Amino acid sequence: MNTFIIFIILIPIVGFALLAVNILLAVYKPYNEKLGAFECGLTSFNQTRLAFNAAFILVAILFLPFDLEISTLLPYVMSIYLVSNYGFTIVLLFLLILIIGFVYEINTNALKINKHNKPNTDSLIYKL
Amino acid sequence: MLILAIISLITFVSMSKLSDNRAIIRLINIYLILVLVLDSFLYLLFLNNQTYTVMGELLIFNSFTFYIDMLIYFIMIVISSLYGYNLYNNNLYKTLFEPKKELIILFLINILGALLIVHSNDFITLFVAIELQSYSIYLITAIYNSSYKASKASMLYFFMGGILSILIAYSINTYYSVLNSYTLHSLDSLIINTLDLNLILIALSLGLLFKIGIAPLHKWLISIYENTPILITIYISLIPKISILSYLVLSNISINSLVISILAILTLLVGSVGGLLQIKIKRLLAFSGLTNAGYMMLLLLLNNNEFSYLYYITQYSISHLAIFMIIIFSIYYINYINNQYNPIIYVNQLKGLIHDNAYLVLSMAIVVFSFIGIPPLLGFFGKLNILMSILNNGYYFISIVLIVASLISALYYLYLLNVSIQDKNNILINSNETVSSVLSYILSSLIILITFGFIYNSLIIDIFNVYFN
Amino acid sequence: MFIGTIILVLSFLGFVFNRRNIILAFICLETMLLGINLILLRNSVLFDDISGSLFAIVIIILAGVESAIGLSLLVSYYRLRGVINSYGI
Amino acid sequence: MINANPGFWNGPFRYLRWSAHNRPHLFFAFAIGIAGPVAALTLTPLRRKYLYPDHSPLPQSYPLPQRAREQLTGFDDE
Amino acid sequence: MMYLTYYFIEITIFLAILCTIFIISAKNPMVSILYMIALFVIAAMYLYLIGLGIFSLLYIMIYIGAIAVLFLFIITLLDINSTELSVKSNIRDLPLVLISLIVLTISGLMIYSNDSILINKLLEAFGNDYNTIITQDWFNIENTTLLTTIGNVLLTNNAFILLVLAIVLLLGIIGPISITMKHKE
Amino acid sequence: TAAGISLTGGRNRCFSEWQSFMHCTAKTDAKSRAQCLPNFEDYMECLHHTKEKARLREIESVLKQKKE
Amino acid sequence: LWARIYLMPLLQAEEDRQTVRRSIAQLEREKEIMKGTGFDVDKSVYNDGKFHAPALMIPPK
Amino acid sequence: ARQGSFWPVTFGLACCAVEMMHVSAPRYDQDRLGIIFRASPRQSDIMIVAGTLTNKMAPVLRQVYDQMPE
Amino acid sequence: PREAAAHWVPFEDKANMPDNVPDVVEVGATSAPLLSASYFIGAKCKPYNDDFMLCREESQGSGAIDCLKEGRRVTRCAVSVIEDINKSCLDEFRLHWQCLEQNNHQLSGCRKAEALLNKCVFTKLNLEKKIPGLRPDEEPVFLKKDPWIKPAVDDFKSVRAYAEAKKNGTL
Amino acid sequence: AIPFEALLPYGIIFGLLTAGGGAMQVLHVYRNGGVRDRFAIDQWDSQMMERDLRLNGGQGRKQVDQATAPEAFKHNHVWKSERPLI
Amino acid sequence: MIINIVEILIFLVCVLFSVAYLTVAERKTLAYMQRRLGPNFVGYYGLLQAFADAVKLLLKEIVLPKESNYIILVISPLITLITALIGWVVIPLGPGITLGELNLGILFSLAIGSLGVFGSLLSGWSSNSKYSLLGSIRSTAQLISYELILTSIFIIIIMFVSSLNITTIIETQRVVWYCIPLLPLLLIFFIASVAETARPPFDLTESESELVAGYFTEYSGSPFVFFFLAEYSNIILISAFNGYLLLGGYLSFNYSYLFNILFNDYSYVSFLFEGLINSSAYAIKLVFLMFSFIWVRAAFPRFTYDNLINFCWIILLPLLFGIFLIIPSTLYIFDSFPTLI
Ligand SMILES: CCCCCCCCCCCCCCCCCC(=O)OC[C@H](COP(=O)(O)OCCN)OC(=O)CCCCCCCCCCCCCCCCC
Ligand SMILES: CCCCCCCCCCCC(=O)OC[C@H](COP(=O)(O)OCC[N+](C)(C)C)OC(=O)CCCCCCCCCCC
Ligand SMILES: CCCCCCCCCCCCO[C@H]1O[C@H](CO)[C@@H](O[C@H]2O[C@@H](CO)[C@H](O)[C@H](O)[C@@H]2O)[C@H](O)[C@H]1O
Repeated sequence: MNTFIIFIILIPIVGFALLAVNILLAVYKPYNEKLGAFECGLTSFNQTRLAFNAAFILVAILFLPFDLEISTLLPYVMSIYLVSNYGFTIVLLFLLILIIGFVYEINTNALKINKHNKPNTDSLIYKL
Repeated sequence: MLILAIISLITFVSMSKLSDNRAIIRLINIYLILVLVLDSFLYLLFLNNQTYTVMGELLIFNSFTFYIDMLIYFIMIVISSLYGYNLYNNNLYKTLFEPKKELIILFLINILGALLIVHSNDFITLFVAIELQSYSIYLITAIYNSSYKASKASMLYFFMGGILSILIAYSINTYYSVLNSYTLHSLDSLIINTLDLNLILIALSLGLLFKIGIAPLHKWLISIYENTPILITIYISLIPKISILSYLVLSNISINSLVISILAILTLLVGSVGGLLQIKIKRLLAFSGLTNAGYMMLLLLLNNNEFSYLYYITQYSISHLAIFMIIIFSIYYINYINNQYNPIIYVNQLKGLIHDNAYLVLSMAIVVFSFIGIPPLLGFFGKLNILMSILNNGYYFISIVLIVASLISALYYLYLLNVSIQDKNNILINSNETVSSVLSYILSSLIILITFGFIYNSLIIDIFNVYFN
Repeated sequence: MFIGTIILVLSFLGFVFNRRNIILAFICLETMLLGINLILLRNSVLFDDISGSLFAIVIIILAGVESAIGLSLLVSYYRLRGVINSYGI
Repeated sequence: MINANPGFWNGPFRYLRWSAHNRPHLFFAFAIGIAGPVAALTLTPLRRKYLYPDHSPLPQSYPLPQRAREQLTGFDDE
Repeated sequence: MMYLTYYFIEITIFLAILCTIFIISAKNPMVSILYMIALFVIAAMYLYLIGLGIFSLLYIMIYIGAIAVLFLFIITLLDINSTELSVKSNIRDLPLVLISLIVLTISGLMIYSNDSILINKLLEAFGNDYNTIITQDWFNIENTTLLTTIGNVLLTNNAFILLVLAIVLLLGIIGPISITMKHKE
Repeated sequence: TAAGISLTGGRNRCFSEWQSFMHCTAKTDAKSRAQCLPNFEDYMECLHHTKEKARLREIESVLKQKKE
Repeated sequence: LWARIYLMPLLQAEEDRQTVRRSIAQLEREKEIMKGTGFDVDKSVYNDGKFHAPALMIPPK
Repeated sequence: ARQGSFWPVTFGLACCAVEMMHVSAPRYDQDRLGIIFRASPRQSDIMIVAGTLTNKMAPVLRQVYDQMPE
Repeated sequence: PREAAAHWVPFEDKANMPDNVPDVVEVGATSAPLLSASYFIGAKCKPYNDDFMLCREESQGSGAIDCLKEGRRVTRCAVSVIEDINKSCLDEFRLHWQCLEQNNHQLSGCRKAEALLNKCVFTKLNLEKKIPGLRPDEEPVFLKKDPWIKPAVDDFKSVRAYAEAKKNGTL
Repeated sequence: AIPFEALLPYGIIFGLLTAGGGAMQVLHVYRNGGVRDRFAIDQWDSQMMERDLRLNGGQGRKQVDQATAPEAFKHNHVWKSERPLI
Repeated sequence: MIINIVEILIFLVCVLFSVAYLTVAERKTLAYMQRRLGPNFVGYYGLLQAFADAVKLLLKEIVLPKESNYIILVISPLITLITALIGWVVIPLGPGITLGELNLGILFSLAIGSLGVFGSLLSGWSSNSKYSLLGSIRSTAQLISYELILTSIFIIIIMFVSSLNITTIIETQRVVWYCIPLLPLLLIFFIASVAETARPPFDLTESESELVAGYFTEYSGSPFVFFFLAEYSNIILISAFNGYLLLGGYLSFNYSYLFNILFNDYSYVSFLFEGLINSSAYAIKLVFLMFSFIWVRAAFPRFTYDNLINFCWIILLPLLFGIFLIIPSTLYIFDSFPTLI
């Protein structure tokens, strides 16, 4: 029984203290419209999802590889002395190869949100 | 050169439009040609079968692997030519065959994984390379995302390849649990006959083999080859097979296995019988590839199999490319475009091709009779060398099965030729559009190789006897 | 050895006998990789060997990339279809 | 439009001026990332020659002598 | 007091079986993802138990922190219909499920031993009876831990696989953009 | 490549037996390779502890039934 | 590191003497557990003639 | 506690909301007495009806009121 | 070897050493005084230590049973060094290792006691501290006048003793 | 600084965390026996601390400067018998 | 284990009451910046405002709407609060004065911070509302996007000290605090801290959603108290990360001279004064960083989602992928790769 172990178990199996205090002390007599949700608002049986832009999911899909890159750099910073001037060059090559993909990401503009209703920029020409 | 190509093309494609991808493919095709021309003198390193261990002991370089790499470059050259050069300068052929922006990069990364599979000496390299192949080839199946069939195939292929990769990893980690090693060089006579080790090794072999359609796990890959675009099918039906079978031939893992014999017999029978009622072209060719994969499974039981495997894989690659190119050339004369992705599906759409293009049908006949194994063509010498090896090593029932499969497969190989040399009303009399010069030359060169390569067999054997013995 | 084989086998069965979801297929693949890594790391500890831990961290990286690619492919499938149903992959 | 790209190959120096003015977030990241490897290649030998050389290695294990055994005495029993 | 913490490996095995069953069984796939997270927690526990807390934390920050997050991210954004676990739909699987359970478990336990006779190959796998002696040496002078050694071998003895994982991560960036994004021209 | 390396960066638990076996393999040819059978048995014994487990089973059984 | 190097042999000599003591005591103990049988306890499970500590034991209780 | 944490719901409809805002301004600081105006009624204890109530707005007022916890 | 994992019960052994193995006294010093006497042990026990390690290496597996005479010599040489310290140089030694205890066994927090102890042992026992492997160009860190790294609180008794020794010319 | 009423809560935070750190320093020292804590301990220091526990009568971090050990140190040795990992 | 319980209870009490008074500090500092004063009426000088808020909330109904989920809505605050509080176990207030003196402390911090995203993820699932499920998505995107920058700064610091022991990372800064060589990284880490805490100017989805009927945290009662505690504890913990990475943690001027003047031998008064000085330094740094959070809330307007994602992924990460190359190069040029400990 170390203080670390005591704390990390005690926080979860005690965190419901004020939860129970609130459940026992506080009123609970619901209405229909107190179980409701808004000022106005409704939706028929149309669908279960909304159409979303690609960047919304691409940021999450690209979080995985860049996070794995930055987490794969942890062995290097914990081995930096032992891999002296060899692993340094190796991790630099690693970072350059992974910067090429970041360059691709920037040049494609993959996290940009595009706008449909463009403003009209075409001249007004009158057939005489 | 491949990594230089990848790191160059990523930048150059990011900083380029979609109007430039065809020219990019042309550029990298010429790059691969220059590499295969100028750097191919490295064969002299492998004189008297000198073998080298590189990157610690993570890679192995010998004549076998150098040859497979030259072959994969040749295949990539042809497949890139099909994307970089328009067959006809019409709106139709600018709607059917357009390269997508990232396709060339994914092709080169898949080629990298292929070569790091064949060059692998440690299982960590093998697994990293298997995954680099399979992820890239998922994305290649999926890049034509405006196709329902292709997306569906992408996802099926992801899941099945994932499961088989789980199997490969289980095999590898069990091998490590037993021997505390990831290297097959750790094995010798004593370790094989002292430890029972065949379950692990055949589990690895089957996890690798079911990834190329070995029965009873063939239907999924045949559906994937059917449902993908034609110019994607031509790649995804060939290069993984070369890579994995070359690894399994270089690694002597299944020298007298009963399970591999049984499953190879099953592959032969299925790949011969199931192709008889196929009405579609790509499924027929998929079952053809299945039975050829069976013929090449047979030489995983030999321990001296380099010549037979290299001859057969080279001739099968040439024949595969030639037949897919003939089906690609036949689209100008078919009377009904089926899809934007598979413009030709059914074999009866080739009816009457001899009256529109007769020499295309001559090419088809040459390739069909090489598949059947008719002399003096190249498939005959392939089958002959395989039979030589398997009868020298004592597989006498498998030989009769091989003959019977060679005979049953000829029916669905001849379906194509038969319908092609049939008569048709509404023939072609004139056309002002001409097919490409480069692709015509490539197809003609493949056909001439199939037809006249037997002249050099003596020379090839004399070179093999110096570089592989 | 036991926990990993158990997780692997149950994940494989929950992949094979899944008539419900595609998310369950993804989950079963990830849990299969987990089970392999746990057997691998137990052997790494018993032998006092680093190759197992190296292979394990490599599997972590590769499984992350696998998840990213798989959930991009699912998103393409959903681009075209709009609903990922009980069946049909 | 107002300050569009002039192209690197239609002039490097003008392009880099344009980048510093209109794309600093990329230009100065490029500079930071490029100045490390190049300095590592070019300045390190000057440092070894004129400032101080590289340090001598740390032991990393028991330095087992590369010799044959020698007969000793002292601190024997009794 | 001594043996109160003895069966903490067996408890993790039990909890893992439970969480896998709940993954297969949960009605909403969000709950299946949460039970997968709980299984990762159990695995991280077991890894601490056998002396690999570095891998426990790596798992917590990678699997739960990114992969499970992405799973939740996609099920929050995509319509993934589900058929509930039923007896009219899934009870047909019980014979093959049981046959495969027995066969696969027994083969997975037999595959690890080198003994020739087949029944003994399982009996050695269940031969976990005798304890390991942990003696102390004084030869390791440095403070090298598991992460330090992983870095050392990965950046010196195994630099090639790192510089190939770089291209794997490049795929992880370049594929999803090719598949999800539509390039204008 | 990473063979024979510990979790702490040094020699593993069963290095010496492996190194003896590999010395004997370097001495030998494929026809004289059967001389290296005891060395490989030692390496595998260090790995998996089968013979020691059987020995302790015998000891325990003598402590088990010959007393009760 | 050099302090720890100059202290290694002392501590390892201590550990080696205690290893010898316990490895021999365990054999003399198993001799008295295996009195009236032909079981050779000193027969090593390793074919080399090297000294091997037990590496496994019966649990205490 | 009910006094010193006095959280009304943001129901300003008309020109009395100007005076509410001035009660949040520096001269009269509502926050000195514990007052924080909360957007959603689920977090609120008070409803200050500051503005005319139109017949097109009364259902909304009653919905906001009924959404308030006791 | 690895550290224990997931459960482990200590167990002792009440058996005595065999009689063909002569008896040898143990060293009996704890962590800190031994860290303080490490360099003086290395100055005197170099041949015996390296002979112990060479006979271990030459044995190739049987070092525990083949190296007992050699390890006994190592133990006796270390005991002699620490007996000489206690007989002659105990106050400075105690300053040094108490200073080590209040720090984290960092020798950088103990230089003022280290100087007195090194002077004492070099004059009385003729053993000097030397960090090998260096060049003539490199400065040993225990002789630096103004280091970057200093203790949070320099030890009180050591400061008073250093001051008195500088006022009495012992340093 | 002018607004003391705004700095009073910061002063309470400061005082609480300061007093917490001080009391924790005192409790750590009481736990150790008049010696500051050890930190960043590796395998070597753990094994040396166990050895110290063998040379003192289980008295924690108490140090001994004598040149010969008691004769209990010869029979006080601990080997650890570990559960089988599964 | 008696004194272990005592130490834990002291630490818990001080941390939680610091949070409760950081709420008042926020309000009063923002006020005096805005030429007002408040809260000053609900205790003497406003020192019971947070406890009044808590006691009110703990007597309110725990209404859960019709088409919502009971369990998720109720435990998401609690999971968020647990993860916020167990990150304090590794925070040192002295040389080794910690609850958890883990040699993998940085990774514990960086891994327990990885779990704070699940609160915002699961909040959206506690209703049958399709737009809150998108607000969930936007918030989670922000959090996972700035996690990379925090982790990158962690690794850039660990390039200087090859250890994951927080006390060692602090004790290496007796020479120089790492805010001096890496002053821009201090700005970047503070910016990413404000963005991870979802605090203004990065309060998009809270601001977004109070407009709409949904997409924010419409909790009542005890969930609401737990969320406030989580927020105002994660603020102090991310400022703690700032502290022990860049601002030296508990370090100050060298007080050896002063202690040798005041004392003659180690006593418990000596140790208490050492601890008070060290934790005083740590606390004044935390106070400054919390004041900076409040200042930034007072000064600037708000971002949009596009501007924010663009900020992150196109301005900040390029600089850091460059710094990954420049720091090891600077260590190679001068032969200064750091040793373990
Ligand atoms: C990947 C998805 C994730 C799920 C993975 C599940 C766990 C993996 C299980 C193991 C790996 C799968 C292996 C695939 C099957 C093919 C294995 C194989 O072919 O190896 C067989 C091999 C012998 O074959 P071979 O070397 O070719 O011939 C020479 C013979 N001297 O080697 C052998 O001789 C095998 C040894 C024979 C013992 C087989 C054990 C079966 C025992 C089952 C008994 C069950 C009890 C009775 C029935 C219960 C039903 C109620
Ligand atoms: C190599 C590119 C392959 C691409 C496909 C084209 C086939 C080229 C065949 C040359 C092989 C060689 O000449 O080599 C013989 C090889 C081994 O020799 P090597 O180590 O590879 O040295 C070759 C050095 N080169 C690269 C400079 C040439 O033995 C074999 O088993 C080859 C079996 C293949 C049989 C197919 C014959 C096709 C007919 C050839 C009509 C000209
Ligand atoms: C954590 C301790 C446990 C008990 C929980 C305590 C809950 C109390 C939380 C209060 C924290 C401060 O949070 C609060 O700050 C100020 C208070 O003026 C509010 O701000 C409100 O007041 C005005 C000031 O006139 C602002 O301009 C702003 O437009 C808003 O109307 C914030 O909208 C709210 O976030």
